[PDB]
Formats: sequence, structure tokens, C-alpha cells
Amino acid sequence: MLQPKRTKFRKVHKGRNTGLAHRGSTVSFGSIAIKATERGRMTARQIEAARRTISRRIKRGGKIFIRVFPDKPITEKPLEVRMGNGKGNVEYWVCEIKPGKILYEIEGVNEDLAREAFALAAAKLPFKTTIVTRTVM
Amino acid sequence: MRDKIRLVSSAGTGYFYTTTKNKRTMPEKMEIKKFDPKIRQHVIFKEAKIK
Amino acid sequence: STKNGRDSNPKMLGVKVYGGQTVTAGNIIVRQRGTEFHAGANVGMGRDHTLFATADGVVKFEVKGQFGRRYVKVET
Amino acid sequence: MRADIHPKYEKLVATCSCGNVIETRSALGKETIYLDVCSACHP
Amino acid sequence: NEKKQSRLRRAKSTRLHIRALGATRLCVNRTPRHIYAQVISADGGKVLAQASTLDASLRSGTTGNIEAATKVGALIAERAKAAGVTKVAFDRSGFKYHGRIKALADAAREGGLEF
Amino acid sequence: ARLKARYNDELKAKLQEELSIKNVMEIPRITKITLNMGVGAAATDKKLLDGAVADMQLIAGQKPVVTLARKSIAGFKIRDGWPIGCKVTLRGDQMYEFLDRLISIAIPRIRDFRGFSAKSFDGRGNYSMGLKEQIVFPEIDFDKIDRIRGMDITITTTARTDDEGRALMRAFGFPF
RNA sequence: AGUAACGGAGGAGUACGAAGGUGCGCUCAGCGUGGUCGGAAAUCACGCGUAGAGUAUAAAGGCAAAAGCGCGCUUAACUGCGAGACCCACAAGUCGAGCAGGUACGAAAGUAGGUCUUAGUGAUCCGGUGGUUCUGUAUGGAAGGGCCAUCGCUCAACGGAU
RNA sequence: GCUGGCGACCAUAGCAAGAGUGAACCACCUGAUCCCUUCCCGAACUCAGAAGUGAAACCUCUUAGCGCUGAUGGUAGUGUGGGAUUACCCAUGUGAGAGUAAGUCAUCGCCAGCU
RNA sequence: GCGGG
RNA sequence: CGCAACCA
Ligand SMILES: C[NH+](C)c1cc(NC(=O)CNC(C)(C)C)c(O)c2c1C[C@H]1C[C@H]3[C@H]([NH+](C)C)C(O)=C(C(N)=O)C(=O)[C@@]3(O)C(O)=C1C2=O
Ligand SMILES: C[NH+](C)c1cc(NC(=O)CNC(C)(C)C)c(O)c2c1C[C@H]1C[C@H]3[C@H]([NH+](C)C)C(O)=C(C(N)=O)C(=O)[C@@]3(O)C(O)=C1C2=O
Ligand SMILES: C[NH+](C)c1cc(NC(=O)CNC(C)(C)C)c(O)c2c1C[C@H]1C[C@H]3[C@H]([NH+](C)C)C(O)=C(C(N)=O)C(=O)[C@@]3(O)C(O)=C1C2=O
Ligand SMILES: [Mg+2]
Ligand SMILES: [Mg+2]
Ligand SMILES: [Mg+2]
Ligand SMILES: [Mg+2]
Ligand SMILES: [Mg+2]
Ligand SMILES: [Mg+2]
Ligand SMILES: [Mg+2]
Ligand SMILES: [Mg+2]
Ligand SMILES: [Mg+2]
Ligand SMILES: [Mg+2]
Repeated sequence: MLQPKRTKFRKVHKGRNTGLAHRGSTVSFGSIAIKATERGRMTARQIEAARRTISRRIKRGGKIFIRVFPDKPITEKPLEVRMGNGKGNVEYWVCEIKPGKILYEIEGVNEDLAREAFALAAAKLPFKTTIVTRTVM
Repeated sequence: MRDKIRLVSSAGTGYFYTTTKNKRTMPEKMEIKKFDPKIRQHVIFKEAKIK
Repeated sequence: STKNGRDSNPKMLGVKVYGGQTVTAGNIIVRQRGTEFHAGANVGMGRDHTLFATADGVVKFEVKGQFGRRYVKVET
Repeated sequence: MRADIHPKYEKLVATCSCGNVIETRSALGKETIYLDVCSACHP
Repeated sequence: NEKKQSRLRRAKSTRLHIRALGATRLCVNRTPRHIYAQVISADGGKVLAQASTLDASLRSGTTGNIEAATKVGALIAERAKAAGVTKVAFDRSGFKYHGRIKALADAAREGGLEF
Repeated sequence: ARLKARYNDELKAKLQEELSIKNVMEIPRITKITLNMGVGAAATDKKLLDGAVADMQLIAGQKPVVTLARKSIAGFKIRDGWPIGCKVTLRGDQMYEFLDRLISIAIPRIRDFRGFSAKSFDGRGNYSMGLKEQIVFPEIDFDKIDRIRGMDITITTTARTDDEGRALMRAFGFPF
């Protein structure tokens, strides 16, 4: 599962996930893409699982472009500790997902096999997704 | 550390200044020209032990 | 136990007199760490880069020079 | 040039071993006796 | 280029200080052939007086030495007093103060200019 | 001494013709010659520390300067501002004298001397030679010599291309 | 502007008579290309060079009139002050033009009341040392006290209870 | 019509690429005896000059290639009132950044000299 | 503040 | 290194 090789800071504020994804919202690396129409978090484990189910299905024909990278560390308190005593320990990494974000792109595969692969990947993710095609403006 | 020292006026007046000095990089007694306000004049102040 | 509990007291920096206000000589205009504002006419700078009015007048901020510096000046 | 800092450099005649007597202002303090020259070499 | 660029870098400090003092400036320029002096206002835009080795009184002679500089200094002192300019700040403009510049400045001090 | 008036009277028209330079001013001239002698072993002793300066003051008519170090390279065992070099810049009436006293009284004085290395121009008309010992110098004697070091020399000329530099160095009778 | 948490990160309890003042001068870091070892990375030369170097020291804000780097001479790391401000429960803290005296540097306009700034600190009590036509228990002295200068606290639980 | 100096203004002014200027001026230039310089060096600084050359440099022209400027519209955000609670919606006010069309190879002032 | 190293 | 002196 993906992870930054290094970061400036270990722990990070929680923040608010708000707004739409106007940046990573266009098919730019391949011909078909899966796009999140709902908001949430995407752990690195989910990214690995969805990539595995897509790649095993399309059977190595065509390239897969992972367009999300998990760069936000998430902490957790150990079990049976009270509420003070500093911030919890890093457990896993997530990517914040705004509606409109491209998650995976497939290049070099026909539409039906890629749509099968994307349907298989959607059942591994915690938000609703859609299948979008590359257009010209 | 730096030791405290007096710079006493060589004019007879009891006027002095206080400063610090590094005793290793400056073992000799400091001599410096300063204004004595009791005679209203620049004279030489020599180093002395803090009292 | 973690190792983060420290901070320093506030310093109360910033613009004290804004553009258009009247000043007298000696009035402090800007408390700043560096020179994000530079002294123009009738403005002096203290040892800690404090900008103060050296004359009566009104305060005026500008951007001047080829380095695009922010300048405070006092109009007499 | 600063005076009392540099070395002394006076005239100097150069006696080559192949009849090419030269003249140059150098700091040898004597008369040079050369064997090899820019005429008596394999250049 | 490099010479003029470095010399203007050398002049900037005195020029900015003279502007901050709000003073009438006696700016001098020196070329291998001529010398120039300008008495300039505190705002830096108006030339209150001027003199050079191009004056129909120094040009016909020889220019670019210490004697011509002394003559220019006398002439600028006179012309500056004519325009009611007494207290000035001397701007050597990145040139060393010694030499032809010093001759101009001494002739200007003896001419009546106060600095 | 000789080389200066020689270039002023003979080599000028020769270079202008051979190189086809229209303007008189834009003709290849020799501007400076700098003799550097890097000595990294400075903090270890004094023989090879002031010996380079003394060998220079003997070889070059002008005294040397002590090139310090600009940074602190750990693998090199140097710290910022420590004497790690020496240099001397011959400019005029001494640069031509050094060109003579090294090109006609000490040029062919090194053991097994092939012609030269003639592909060192630095994209312009500035050449850089090299030397392995000071024994070739007719000034430093092998009796008084000690802790043999070598000197690098660099001739900087007012030349544009490497061809103009090659011409200006040939007219002065280089080892090619 | 201020703003809490056993919230997230780091520093301090010094240094320096020059690393202060002033006048004068200077401009990096990185690349390419060449050159005795010498080599990716030392010193030399030449071309660029977008601020990416440096700053006694942590970070931030600054830094070309460089606030960065050198050389000469120096003691303004002065005394009496101080309009007016900032910040402040108080006690404290901060900046300060200008004025007088005595200076240093500069040809001169000028610039200097320490250091690029923001940490490098400790009240009061008790006592020590220097000075002092203030006082001096009948009087003259003295002791003692006062005043000005300064010294003695990981009083660190740092407004310090003995 | 050209130079010189000092400013305003700080890229619509800049880079890159071409091109031209020697009456004067400016630059390079000649030499350092003298005044001054170099942690070495007349390179720089300084002085005495006028045999050359506009080569380099400066300056002036030309060019949207890159920079820089830059709408309109839309979008994001947001004050107030209201409605929903995963961050939106409605009414009203405000309104970017980015990007697009387009614009840019400056404008102005005081003084002197030369044509 | 008195001796030892 | 020990013995002894400690009331900002
Ligand atoms: C108006 N701009 C275009 C300009 C004009 C001139 N020219 C003059 O004023 C004098 N010469 C003219 C009048 C043009 C003939 C300029 O001389 C300059 C500049 C720009 C500045 C920009 C500087 C800038 N920083 C230091 C504020 C900067 O970061 C850069 C850079 N390349 O990153 C600079 O180049 C800059 O330092 C600089 O050199 C400028 C000028 O010199
Ligand atoms: C050091 N100064 C003289 C300078 C010079 C040049 N250019 C050169 O050196 C020219 N290069 C040659 C040698 C001619 C090829 C420069 O190019 C620059 C600068 C200054 C810096 C200043 C920077 C500054 N901050 C970041 C330190 C800053 O805040 C500004 C600003 N305007 O606010 C800058 O402009 C700055 O970022 C900057 O760009 C500089 C230069 O570019
Ligand atoms: C317009 N300014 C902001 C500017 C920008 C750039 N561009 C960059 O450096 C871009 N670099 C990036 C990629 C953005 C990091 C620039 O590169 C430059 C300059 C300024 C010019 C000014 C030139 C000027 N002219 C008259 C020759 C000049 O005389 C000077 C001077 N007297 O200092 C210059 O500095 C100048 O030659 C110069 O170097 C500029 C730039 O290089
Ligand atoms: Mg800035
Ligand atoms: Mg300076
Ligand atoms: Mg810049
Ligand atoms: Mg008590
Ligand atoms: Mg009594
Ligand atoms: Mg008493
Ligand atoms: Mg307590
Ligand atoms: Mg407390
Ligand atoms: Mg709009
Ligand atoms: Mg816009």
C-alpha cells in the first residue's frame, strides 16, 4: 500500500473535507476512468485492493493509472487510554476524495472489459462512483 | 563564562564602569578611553577586580 | 507524556496607525520583526525595525522603487 | 607595484649550448647557461 | 558596462543618504576627457546650476586634468551662488574623492559653496 | 621584454592576415597569465606551506598571494578561511617576460617532453597548461629545491574562439 | 491585536574589546568549460547565474544604502536627559526624534547612547565595595544611617512563604 | 536628429534574436615619471595624455518566440435572513484564483553639448 | 579556611 | 581528598 517516502511532519490536523474536485476531474492519461461522485476518505489499503481487482480482471492488457495517492496520516489512540496525554499514533494513510475526482484510469482496453473491471473495483470503495469517458472539451 | 570587572577611572575620581570579559582570550588588564562625568572629560579606565 | 507544551508570550506586532490618520512626532506606526515596511519621508526606524513618525502629518502607505518596497511616509 | 614586497629582477643574458644567445629580465641574479633552447630541441 | 555598473553601485549609498537628508546636491561626473558638476535640487529632478569643461572658456584649452577641474569648480561655485545655492552635499558619484574630484571640490569650497 | 615589442611590431599583422580580422582592435592579444599552485597539505607542515610561495617569488618576479578556501569540504579536511592555495597574476612587462623565460629558457627542459596538449581552450581563447615539478625553472635550483610540488599556469587572452587562441599561441612559438 | 488543551514542532539560562563605531571597498550559492597530483565536491581561468549562499546561535520576519564579506583608524558597549508613542491589572517591558557636554570616524553633508531583530533571565529584604560638605541623639568628631555607582540567589515550583 | 548627466516610473518598460551609430560626446585606448592604488598584479582605483578603433561595451532601431499585462463570461469562496446537517440549498449583497480573447519591443521631466 | 595529592 | 565554618 502506497505511502510517502518521507514527510515534513508526522501528525496532521483533521481538517474539513469540503467543496468539489475541479482539478483531478478530467480523463488525462487513458481512455476510460472511474470517478468519485461522492465525498470521503480513501485509505491506502482500499487503493491497493481496487488496483488488484482491476488488474487481475483486465489481465495485464492496457495500463492502469492510479490518480489518488494517500498522503494524509491518520492517528489513533491505543485501546483503553483516556482522553489526554497528547496525540495518538499514526496508523494508516488516506487520500481525501471530493466529488468529481478521478481515481483510476484505463488506457489500451476496450470499453466493456474496462467497465467490468470498474464495476469490480467499485464494490471495494466506500463512496459511490461512476464510469466516465475521455472527451474533447 | 565571562567574569565581571570594573573599569576604574585613572583621574582620581571614584568613577567606574562595569563590564564582563573572557579571562582566557584576554588575560591582560583592559585599558580603554571613556568619559568620566565627574571631571566631564575622556580619560583612561583600567581594569580592576569586581568588588 | 509528549515533548510539546511550550510557546512564548505574545508580542503585539503590527500596524498601529493606518493610512490617512494624523500623527504627532514620535508616534509609533509599525511594530515589525524585519522591514516589511520601509521608512519614507518623515519616518524613522528604531533598532528593532520600529517605524515611527518624526513629524506631524498624515500617514501614507505606498509601493515604491524597483524592488517594489512598501513605504510608510508622513505628509506634513 | 608595491616596492619593498617583491623580489629583485634584473637583466640576464642566456648562453645556449647551440649558439642562440638570448636576453631576458629575470631573477636568476647571474648569467644563464642553457643546454636546450627553442631552436635546439625536438619541437 | 561593468565599470559603470560597479561605480553606480558605489554611488547609490551616498545618493540615497543625500535624498533622505533632503539637501541640495553637488553631483559630479568625470570622464577621461572632461569633467562636469551639477547643483541639483533636493527632489532630484531640477538642475539649479551646472558647469563643465564644455563652456567656450575651458573647451578651447585642455580638459581632463586637475587644472581644468579647478577651473570648473570655481565656475560652478560662482553659478551656484548666482542662483542662491549655498549649503550643498557633495556627491562624488562613486569616484574616489582624491584627485580631479578633490580639485573641483576645493575650488568649489573656496568659491563660496558651503560643505 | 622581447616578446612584447615582437608582438607589437611583427606578430600583429601576421595574426591579422592569418586569422582575417578586419578591425585592428579586434585582434587576438594576450591579457594575463596566472600561475596557481594548489597545496592541500597546508595544516600538516610549513616546508610545503611557504615553500610554494617562496618558489613562486623566485620563479615569478612578483610575490604570491595565499588563496584561502571558500567552503568546508569534509572529505578534503578543509574549513572555511584556511590557506589552501597560492597564485600570482602577471599582467604586463612581466607577463611577456614570463612567457619568454618559460617558452625559450625553460619550455624544453622537462624529461621526455612530447610537443604539448593543444585541445585545452575552455571554449574561448584561454589556455591552461600544467607542470609536474619546478626543476625546469632556470631560477629555482635543484640544490635549494625541497618537497617538489607542481604548478598550474593559465594564459587568458582577448580571443573569441579556440582558433584565434591557437593562432595567438602559435605566433608566440608554443610547444603545440 | 489577543486567544485554550497532559494540542503539533523546535530553541534559551549565552557569546563578542571585536563579532562594537566609523570611512572606504567587495558580492554570493550553484552550474558548464578547461587546468599538477586533484577525484562527483579544495585552489586557478573563463562564461553564464533564476537569490537558491551567508547571518555567533533555534525559527520566523528581514537583509543591495546590503543587515552578508574585507581593510584603516578607533571606543558612542559615552554622561545628563528626553517630546511623543507602543504594550500593559500592577510591578515591569519596548521604541524614540531632539537638546547639552565630551568624543570617534569622515574632505564634507553626516553617522555612532553596542551587536539584523525577536530568547540569554530573578522583585523585595539583609549585607559587601567605591564615592558623597546629606545626617550625625548635649557639643565637636566618629560609629551608624541616607544618596549615587556596583556586587552577592538553578530564590529553575523562575511574582521568589522560612 | 543625436548624444551625456540627474530624476519620475518600476517589465504594456523585460529577455531572446537580428541591425546601426564615431562631427562632437561616450567607450575602448597609450604610458605610468608624479598624486594615488594591489592581502600579488596600473585588472580595478588614480594620474599624465590623444596614435588609433567603434572590435568589445553602451546607446538607438526592428521583431510577440518567451516573459509581463489582461478583459467579458462562468466558477469557487463569503456578510445578512431563512431552510437542511456532512457542508449544502434558497433570497439578497459581494465576488476570486486559474484559464480564454486581447495588449505589449515604454511614457514623462530638468540641464548641458553637438549637428 | 585549614592540611593532603 | 578530608576536617571544620553557612541567617540575601
Ligand atoms: C522596470 N524593470 C523592467 C527594470 C528596469 C531596469 N532599468 C532601468 O531602470 C535602467 N535602464 C533602463 C531605464 C531600462 C534603460 C532595471 O535595471 C531593472 C528592472 C527590473 C529589476 C527587477 C529586479 C528584481 N528584484 C531584485 C526586485 C529581480 O528579482 C530580478 C530577477 N531577474 O529576478 C532582477 O533582475 C532585478 O534585480 C533587476 O535587476 C531589475 C533591474 O535591474
Ligand atoms: C543581491 N541582489 C543585488 C540581486 C541581484 C540579482 N542579479 C544579479 O546578481 C545579476 N547577475 C549577473 C551577475 C549580472 C549575471 C538578482 O537577480 C536578485 C538580487 C536580489 C534578490 C532579492 C530577493 C529578495 N528576498 C527573497 C531575499 C526579495 O524578497 C525580493 C523582493 N522584490 O521582494 C526579490 O526580488 C528577490 O527574491 C530576488 O529575486 C533577488 C534577485 O533576483
Ligand atoms: C523584468 N525583470 C523582473 C527581469 C526578469 C527576468 N526574468 C527571470 O529571471 C526569470 N527567471 C525565472 C524563470 C522566472 C525564475 C530577468 O532575467 C531580468 C529582469 C530584469 C532585467 C533588467 C536588465 C537591465 N537592462 C536595461 C539591460 C539592466 O540594465 C540591468 C541592471 N542595470 O541591473 C539588469 O539587471 C538586466 O540586464 C537584467 O539582467 C534583467 C534580467 O535578467
Ligand atoms: Mg521580499
Ligand atoms: Mg558600502
Ligand atoms: Mg527575482
Ligand atoms: Mg526575607
Ligand atoms: Mg554628637
Ligand atoms: Mg554612607
Ligand atoms: Mg510557585
Ligand atoms: Mg509562579
Ligand atoms: Mg467575473
Ligand atoms: Mg481575474
